[PDB]
Amino acid sequence: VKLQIPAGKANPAPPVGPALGQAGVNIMGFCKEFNARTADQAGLIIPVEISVYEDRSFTFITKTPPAAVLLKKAAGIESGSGEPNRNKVATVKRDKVREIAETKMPDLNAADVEAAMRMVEGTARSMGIVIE
Amino acid sequence: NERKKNANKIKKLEKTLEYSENAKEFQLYGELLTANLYMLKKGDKQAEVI
Repeated sequence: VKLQIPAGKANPAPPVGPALGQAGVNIMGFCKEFNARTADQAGLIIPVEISVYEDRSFTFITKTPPAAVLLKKAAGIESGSGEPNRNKVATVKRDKVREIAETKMPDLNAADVEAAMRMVEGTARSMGIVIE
Repeated sequence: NERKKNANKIKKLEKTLEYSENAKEFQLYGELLTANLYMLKKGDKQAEVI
């Protein structure tokens, strides 16, 4: 199961209390496991994949935050472009592309820096942002 | 007229307005059942809630 939670928050029941209440875990127990491991900013957003074995042997990998989050913090948007290719509501740098690479080249999913950038910019145009 | 007229009709709007909300009650509980979507029967009235 994929979760998407801030590094400092815990016990948001309605997100995962379903998602692993059929799995049946301590809501605050596992969310404070999460905060203990990612003892970092609340209000942040970590994607985190939980893998559960048949006997309920749960583990998980926390991962780098979304570029959506990083560039909401950069440009100052809440929603993306209401109409990308018609409205550009946010702007970043090539330097920001490299910052986000160096941030997330572990999580990035093309072996080259330039193909990593191709995918990153596929996402940048997904969310409708221009470059500086 | 039009002044007092619509002043009256619009305080009247507000008067009629204040009564009913009837939304977030049962909204939050629909969220609760979505959360506790594994202890339910189709054939109950009551719930148990946090």
